[PDB]
Amino acid sequence: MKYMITSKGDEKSDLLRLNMIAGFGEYDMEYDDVEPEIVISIGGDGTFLSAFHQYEERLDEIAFIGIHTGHLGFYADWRPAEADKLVKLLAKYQKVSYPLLKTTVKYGEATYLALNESTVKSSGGPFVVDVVINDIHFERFRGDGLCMSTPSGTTAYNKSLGGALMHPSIEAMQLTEMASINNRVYRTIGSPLVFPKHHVVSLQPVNDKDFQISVDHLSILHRDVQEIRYEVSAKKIHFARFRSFPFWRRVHDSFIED
Amino acid sequence: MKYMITSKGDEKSDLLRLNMIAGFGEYDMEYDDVEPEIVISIGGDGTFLSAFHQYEERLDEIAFIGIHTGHLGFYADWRPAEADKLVKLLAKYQKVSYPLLKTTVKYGEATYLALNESTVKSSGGPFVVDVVINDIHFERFRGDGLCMSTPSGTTAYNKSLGGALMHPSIEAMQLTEMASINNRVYRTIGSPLVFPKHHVVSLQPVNDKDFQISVDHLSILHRDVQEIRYEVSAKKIHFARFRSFPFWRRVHDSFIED
Amino acid sequence: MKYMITSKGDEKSDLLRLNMIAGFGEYDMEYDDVEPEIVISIGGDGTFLSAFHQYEERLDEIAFIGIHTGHLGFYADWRPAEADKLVKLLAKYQKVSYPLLKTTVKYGEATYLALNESTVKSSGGPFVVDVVINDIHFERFRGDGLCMSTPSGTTAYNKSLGGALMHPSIEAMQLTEMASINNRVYRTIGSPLVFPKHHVVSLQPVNDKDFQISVDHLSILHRDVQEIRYEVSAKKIHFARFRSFPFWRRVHDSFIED
Amino acid sequence: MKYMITSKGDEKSDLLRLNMIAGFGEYDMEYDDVEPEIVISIGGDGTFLSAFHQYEERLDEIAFIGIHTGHLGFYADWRPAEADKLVKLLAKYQKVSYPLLKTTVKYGEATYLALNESTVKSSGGPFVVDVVINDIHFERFRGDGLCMSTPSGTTAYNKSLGGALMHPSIEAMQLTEMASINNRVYRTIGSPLVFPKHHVVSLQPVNDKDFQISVDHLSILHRDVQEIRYEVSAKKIHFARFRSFPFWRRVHDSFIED
Ligand SMILES: CCn1c(Br)nc2c(N)ncnc21
Ligand SMILES: CCn1c(Br)nc2c(N)ncnc21
Ligand SMILES: CCn1c(Br)nc2c(N)ncnc21
Ligand SMILES: CCn1c(Br)nc2c(N)ncnc21
Repeated sequence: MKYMITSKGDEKSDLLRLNMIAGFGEYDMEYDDVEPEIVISIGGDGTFLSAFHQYEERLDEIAFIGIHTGHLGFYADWRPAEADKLVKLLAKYQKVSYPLLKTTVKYGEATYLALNESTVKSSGGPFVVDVVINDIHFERFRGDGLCMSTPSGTTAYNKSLGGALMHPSIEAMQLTEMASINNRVYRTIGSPLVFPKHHVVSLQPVNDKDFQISVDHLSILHRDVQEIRYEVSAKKIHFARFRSFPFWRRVHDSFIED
Repeated sequence: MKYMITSKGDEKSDLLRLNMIAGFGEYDMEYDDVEPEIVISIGGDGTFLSAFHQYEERLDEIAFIGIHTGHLGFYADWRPAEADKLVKLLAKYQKVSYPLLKTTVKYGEATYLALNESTVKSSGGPFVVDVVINDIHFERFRGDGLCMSTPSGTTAYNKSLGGALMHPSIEAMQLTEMASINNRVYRTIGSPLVFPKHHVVSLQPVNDKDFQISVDHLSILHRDVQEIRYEVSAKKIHFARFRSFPFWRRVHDSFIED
Repeated sequence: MKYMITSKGDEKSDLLRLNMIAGFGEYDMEYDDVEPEIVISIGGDGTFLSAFHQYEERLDEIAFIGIHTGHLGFYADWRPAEADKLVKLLAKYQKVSYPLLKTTVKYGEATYLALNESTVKSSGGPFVVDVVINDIHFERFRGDGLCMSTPSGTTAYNKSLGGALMHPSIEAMQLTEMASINNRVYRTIGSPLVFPKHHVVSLQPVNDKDFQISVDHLSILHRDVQEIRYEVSAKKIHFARFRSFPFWRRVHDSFIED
Repeated sequence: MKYMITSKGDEKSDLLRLNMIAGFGEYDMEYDDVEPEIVISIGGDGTFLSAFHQYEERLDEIAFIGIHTGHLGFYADWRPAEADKLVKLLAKYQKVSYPLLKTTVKYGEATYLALNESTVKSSGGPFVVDVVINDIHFERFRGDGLCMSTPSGTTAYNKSLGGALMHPSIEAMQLTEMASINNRVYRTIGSPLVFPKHHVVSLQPVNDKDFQISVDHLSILHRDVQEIRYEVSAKKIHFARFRSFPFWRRVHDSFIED
């Protein structure tokens, strides 16, 4: 199996990476960061996110593993003390898959893939968009912005906005509001909305057409936008799992007590 | 086809029912409230809920239709002026199905079926339960109570508690909190939780073992409770649909503007 | 000075009480639980609440002190290890005062005093009341109920309902909602409301006239209610303070870290 | 009396302004936009905000009046059809005063006055600040940002963030959170905080020292910030009131029904 390892870049992670590389040398494993089948991230969830986006053109060929050298992460859910055991079993595991979010931006097309979420805010002044669900005008949103989250992304920005946590086996996306204006004149639903596969949520500008669009860590300013279109991606991220670490236990460990 | 019609019992609904019965007489339709295949509710969503629970032993044999003589309802989504057209097509439609919630209460077993939600509060004093997810202890909840909602139930009590609205094609259940106590000593997740099929959420008492349990409109006091167990039911409610009235449009009509 | 001491009634608190009584005997202090000028509560905030309500007819004559034998309390904010130092200075301190909430219930009048909050829920079925502010009809509330909190009460039930914490030097009361129904037909403000002195908030029934009314720990069923009237009381609770323990530090210690 | 009139600049407002100027000419009133004692705003609340900030150096010399040519505003609470009656009584009224918020920014000092609120967000990346209350370290906030609101400002951005509405007779300020991160590692209070006069809330950077600071409509990027300090201002805005239009009625008219 070809493999590669990204590191957070501090002393802890680089030395752990060099030790795992040395451990992999004692087996029949070839280090290749061009066409790896196994991508190991050492650091935190942000390190894992960058690893995912480095190889998002070969998602169907890769199994990801995360090692957290800091606190417990939702994607980096292996302890550094287990790195040797990881090297052992990695050289011959079952795969689990999580859904992803497709974002399409049109001008007068660019598509992005998100593992956590995709957000939209205004660049110049007030944020006003018409929210269209499966070609049906649903609401005119006025506020700070909107956030569309994957299932595994619900524990991240989605959670801080009041969204629900949903198990990653559910093929869905969740839309949450950012500081909406609600009075007798302006009306939004308020509640988070959970959409299934094949449902298309479209954002269409009213006045201003420039928007700051974020996809996970990446945040780009887009000008002369005609439409922002969300849907559950056809592609999935594949993890290499070696033990039972249930999602709800990861949620407990991160937010209740560990 | 055998059929029956329940009415809210006011003048508006009873007269509409008698007119539909007369209209059905002009076809080959036999009124039977014992083994109907078509159950028509005339009134509101509460009238529809009672109709559902009257015949929950024959859910697989029945297609439900709701007529709202008051405001627009989420289950009663036909206007009274369309009753004649309803009678026409009902005598020879496709069926749509929504998931349901199974509640199991154990003592020292009773099972219930919910179309909207099932809630738990304390009878004598403070409400404290341990929340167990797939045999994993998740949290110790202290507050007013908890609510487990079906997908179509998310627009009802679940919404008032801050839960997400989710499309009824998703086979899931959603747990929301009622006024939880959170300090350095007591910790709950806070966020709504969305569970897929085959996940089991179990509530287990800590001190008091008497609970007020509600299932849709029905609210019963239970004594010496050992466990409350939630899961997505294997059974579904079947609707008779004659036109496209999308769920998200029903949501818009009920909460944004109609 | 006359004094008295209430105890939570467990072994820890009773033995601490007997030791303080013995310590007070070594000074010129007379134990009197009929007309005390100093009321010492040993236990938790609930023990302090009962002490407050035991002597609410002589609030202007008494200075209260709380000792927490369990976790840090907002009213019982002395450690048991400081009981000897407390006895010393108590025998000759400055006084601080917190505002209180007056509740008036009318039938076809009973007045109550609250240190934390006063809540209203329905007894038989759905809760619907008209909210009147200084004789101006403000809203028709439909939901689980309402909560009116004192400033020091904002850290208690008010906090679990999403209310703001406000410093107890502000003579005000705060009204929060319990699971309100909001659609195109039914509309509430949603936000917590903070009222100054001399503002009167009145709740008036629409259909059902029986309500479960709570005042701190005390919860009574009232029948044939015509009006529930809230206002900031003219009376205040007086504390004996011996050191600087700021409210915001108590908030930090209870909810952030201690 | 000297007076001046600002206009939203559309056809409706300019023509109303010219008519009021003509009406004022029929009395002994001198138009002076340098040292006016009466400042009339015609348009919306944003027009009123600009009028307030045009003359914030002479707040003690001026009485403000707002006319809303669009929907009902919280500061512009006179209808255009009443402009003639306004001119009449304005030429010889009692004054009401609302508290204001003082913001002080320090580098390696600039002070601002807010009628609605003052917000802080990050410019480059993640927002992390230490919140200090009266020199006591209260929390380390991580999220999108923070908002400190005046009493009359509570109906504006503060409301969209979940803050409480408080009557403008209360001399206070309210701090609300923007999408805070809360887990076992990072902890914020969550609830809105209401501070009285003479309480000082200080924000102190942890890593990044560049912040986007907004004061009402005005939003400025500040670099190398050492401290952001909030307190209730000693100065107040004075309104000219001619009739009883209670704050809670304005709240009802804007959010419940008008
Ligand atoms: C700590 C930063 N972080 C990232 Br990056 N992704 C996530 C996630 N999915 N859940 C929680 N936290 C996350
Ligand atoms: C109006 C009462 N009501 C009932 Br009953 N069920 C529902 C529901 N599913 N969504 C919204 N509202 C409901
Ligand atoms: C722990 C129970 N409790 C009582 Br009783 N009063 C309060 C209060 N004011 N703030 C927080 N918690 C309280
Ligand atoms: C409509 C814009 N707006 C402005 Br500007 N100030 C306020 C305010 N205080 N309350 C509500 N809304 C406001």
